[PDB]
Amino acid sequence: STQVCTGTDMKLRLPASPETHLDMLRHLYQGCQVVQGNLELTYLPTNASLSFLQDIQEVQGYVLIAHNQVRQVPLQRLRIVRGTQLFEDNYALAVLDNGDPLNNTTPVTGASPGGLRELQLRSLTEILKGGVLIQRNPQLCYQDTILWKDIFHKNNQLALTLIDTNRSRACHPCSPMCKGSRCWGESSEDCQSLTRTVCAGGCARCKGPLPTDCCHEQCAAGCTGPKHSDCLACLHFNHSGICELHCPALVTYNTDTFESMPNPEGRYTFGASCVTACPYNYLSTDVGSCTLVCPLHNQEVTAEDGTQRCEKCSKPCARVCYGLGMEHLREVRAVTSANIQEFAGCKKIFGSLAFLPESFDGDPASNTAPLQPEQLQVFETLEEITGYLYISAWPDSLPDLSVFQNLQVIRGRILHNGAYSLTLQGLGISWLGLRSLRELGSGLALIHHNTHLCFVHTVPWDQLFRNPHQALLHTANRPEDECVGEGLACHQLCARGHCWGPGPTQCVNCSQFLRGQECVEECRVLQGLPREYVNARHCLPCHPECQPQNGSVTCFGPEADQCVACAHYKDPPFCVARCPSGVKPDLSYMPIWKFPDEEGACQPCPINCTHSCVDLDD
Amino acid sequence: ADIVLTQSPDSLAVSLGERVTINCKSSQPLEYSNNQWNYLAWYQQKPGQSPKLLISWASTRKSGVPDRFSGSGSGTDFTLTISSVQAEDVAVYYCGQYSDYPNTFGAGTKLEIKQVQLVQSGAEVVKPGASVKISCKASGYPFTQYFIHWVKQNPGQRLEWIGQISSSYATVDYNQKFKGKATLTVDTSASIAYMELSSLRSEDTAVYYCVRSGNYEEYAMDYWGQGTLVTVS
Ligand SMILES: *[C@@H]1O[C@H](CO)[C@@H](O[C@@H]2O[C@H](CO)[C@@H](O)[C@H](O)[C@@H]2O)[C@H](O)[C@H]1NC(C)=O
Repeated sequence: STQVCTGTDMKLRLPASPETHLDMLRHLYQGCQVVQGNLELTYLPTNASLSFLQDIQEVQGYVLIAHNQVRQVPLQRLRIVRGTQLFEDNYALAVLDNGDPLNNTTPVTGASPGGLRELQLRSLTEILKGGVLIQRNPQLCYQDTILWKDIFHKNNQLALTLIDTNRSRACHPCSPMCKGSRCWGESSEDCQSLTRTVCAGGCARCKGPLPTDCCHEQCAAGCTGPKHSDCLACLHFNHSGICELHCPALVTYNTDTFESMPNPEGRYTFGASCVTACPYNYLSTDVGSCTLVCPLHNQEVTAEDGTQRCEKCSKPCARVCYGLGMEHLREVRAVTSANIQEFAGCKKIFGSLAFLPESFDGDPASNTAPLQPEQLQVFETLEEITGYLYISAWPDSLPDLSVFQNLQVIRGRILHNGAYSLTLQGLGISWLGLRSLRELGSGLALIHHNTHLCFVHTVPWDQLFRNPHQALLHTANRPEDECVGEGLACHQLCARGHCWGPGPTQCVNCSQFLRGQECVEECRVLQGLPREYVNARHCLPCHPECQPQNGSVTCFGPEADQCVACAHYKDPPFCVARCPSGVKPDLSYMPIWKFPDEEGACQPCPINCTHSCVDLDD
Repeated sequence: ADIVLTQSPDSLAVSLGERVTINCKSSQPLEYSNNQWNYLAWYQQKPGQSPKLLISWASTRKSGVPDRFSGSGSGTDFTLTISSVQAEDVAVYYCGQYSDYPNTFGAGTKLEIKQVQLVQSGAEVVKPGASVKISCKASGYPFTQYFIHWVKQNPGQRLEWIGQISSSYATVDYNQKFKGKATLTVDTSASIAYMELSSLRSEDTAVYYCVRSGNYEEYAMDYWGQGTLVTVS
C-alpha cells in the first residue's frame, strides 16, 4: 500500500551517494501519509522542491531535520509523532544545524541566506513520547513561542526541551490573529491551536474550553467531536474509523466453547491500525500482531499462496543461521574470516550480510585475516536473506556476484541505513550475476560508483519490487552505451532482453527452452541424445527405461509408466530394467517373484513356500 | 527608496494640563504583509539624556509609561497624544519606524511649557582622517537573545540609523549611507558591542547611541545607552 512508507535510520550520517539522496526521499515519501519509523530530512540543498512531503500525517518514530540549507520544509499536515524510536534516544523532534554560517560563499549581497526559517507545523498537536531538541539554526523563528507542554502527551516521560534561540535574524511578531502569542510562523494560519492545557477537568485532550468539548479517551491529537470516530489521531489503534485500545482478538468466546476468530471482525495489529490480513512482507503471529521478526520459541513457516506466519516449536526450535544484526552477530557489522564459516550450508539467513573493505583487507589488531575469495562460496546454497545485502568491497578477481547465484529473495525487513535492501558501491565488478534473484521484499536498491559494472539496465528491476516506494537508484556505474559498444548485451535467447549478465545461463526468462540453467533452442523431444519432455518451458529428462523413438515423440512424463515404449521388461506400475525377484515390498509382506516373457512382460510364476522360480532358479 | 518620516509640529509651547498631539507621516505604509502590526515607535528625549521608548506598534504602550501618553494611527499617518502635559513631560519626542531597512527617524518635536543597562565608553576627540572604536557594555539581560544597533544623533539633533549586529552570530546589516564609515563588531563572551568609525571627517561630529532590540513584540529598539560624543578636531 501507498500511504504507508518505511522509516529511515541514517541519523546525521552523510548520504551514501548524494547525487541520488533527494531521489530516495521522493520515492520513499511521495504518496506517504504514515511513516512507520523515523522521518529524517538531512543534507537538503537550498533550491529543493520538497513538495512530496505534503501528505505526511503520522510519524511512528522521531522527526529529524538536520544539516539542510533549504528555507522551508512543508510538513504542515503532520499531526502526531508517536516517538516509538527516539533521536539520541531522548527526542521525538530534533532540528539541528540547518543554516550554515556560510562564509560569504554567496556574493556579499546574497539574494537571500540559507537555513530553515519557521517550523510550520500547523497540525502537530501530539508527541506521545520524547522531548524536543533544537540547536544551531540561525535563520529559525518561533521555536520558543510554542507551548510544547501542550503538544507532549499527558503520559509523556522524556518531555524535555533544549531549544537554542541564537538567531542572525530578528523575528517579526506572531500574526495579530494569534491571541496568546504562540505560532509556528508569521502567517495567520500558523497559530498554535491548543488541545490539552486549555481543557476541562479530568480529561486528556479536548476541542475547546468546556466538558462538551472533551475528546474521547481513545483520541490523541484532538477531535472534531466527542465520540470515538471523531478523533484526529488515535492513541493506539484505528479499527476502521473507530479508535480502540486493542484490535479485536482472534479467539472469541462463543457462549458454548472457545470458538475461532471473530475474523469477519477479528484483526491484526499493524502499526497503529487494525487490519484483516497482514500486508506483504510481514509475518502473522497468533497473538494478533503483524511483525518483522517472530516471537521467541517460534518458527517462520510459509504457505502455498505466499503468506508467512509464526507458530510454536512444539519440538525443540530447530537451530538457524543468523546474519549480522541478530543474536551473536548483533553488532559485528561485517562478514569476516572470524565468522564466514558460520554461513556454510545455509538455505536462508535470518539477518543481513555486508561486505566492507575490512572483510577483504587485514584488520590485524583484530587478528582476523583477510577473507579469501575462495571462502565466499560458502554462500552457494543460500536462497533467502531476511535482512539486507550490502557490498562496499569485492575481490577484483571476481567478475560478478555469482557466489550469490542462488539467492532468490532479499526480504528487506531490516534495511541498511533504514532505506536500502540491496546496496552495491565501489566494486568494479562487470555484471551482477544474480540469476535466481526474483524479489526484493522491502526497500530500495542502491547501485553506484561501480566503474566497470555493466548489465544494470538489462535487469527488470520493476518485477523484483513489491511495495511502492521501491526503486533502483543508480549513478556513476559504467555508461550504458560504453557496454553494448564492447559486446556486452543480453544473450539472444533472453526473453525481452532481460539478463543478469553475458550468456544463456543469465536470462530471466529464456525465450524458448531451458535445460538446467541454460537457454537452448530445442528440447530433445524428437532428435535427442537423451530423450526429454517439456513441462512449463523446461527440458526434463525421460526415464532411462523409455526407449528412444527415432522420428517420433518418446515420452509424456518423467516417470517410467509415462513412457511410450520400454527398452527392456515391463511391470504394469512402470518401465523396468529387471523383473522383480523377491524384493521387500514392505517391512512385513510377501516377496514378489516374477520372470520375463518373450513378450517383455514380467509374469508371476507358480510356487509353494520354500523353493521358488527365478527364470529356472530356486 | 528610503522611508521618510515627517513630523508636523516642529515645536509646541503650551500650558500645564493642556492636551497636545504630535503627528507623523511616512512616505510608505509602516506595516508588513503577513501582519496588521504597524512598525512605528515613539521615543522621549528629555534634555541631558538618552532617548527612551514610550509606544511601539503605534497602538501599544511600553510598560511603566503613564496613561496620558497614547498611540494612535495605522497605515501611513500616526499621532501621539498627551491628555494633559505635565512638568515631567517637557522633552523632544521622536517618531521612529522599523518596518523597512534602513530604520529611519523623524525630525523631532520639542514641547515646552508656557534591569537593562547599556554602558557606553567615554567621550572622544579625534583628528579628522583617523579612526576611533567606541564600545558598549550590556548588562541585566541575556546578551545573546538580543540585537544591538548604533544610532547617530548629529549637532542639529536628528537621528540616523547606522546598523544592527546579531549578538550571537555577529552578522551585521548596514545602512548604505554608513558602509565605508562604520563597522560593527561584538565580543559576545564579554557582553560588549563595538563600532569603529574610520576616516573621520567633520560631519562625523555627533553623539553615537547604542540601542538594544529583541524579538517578536520586542522587535522595536527599546533601550539606549548614555551616548558617546565623538568630536573631530
Ligand atoms: C482511520 O482510518 C480510516 C480508514 O481506515 C480513515 O478513513 C478514511 O477517511 C478518508 C477521509 O479523511 C476517506 O476518504 C477514506 O475513504 C476513509 O474513510 C480515517 O481517516 C482514519 N481516521 C482516524 C481517526 O485515524
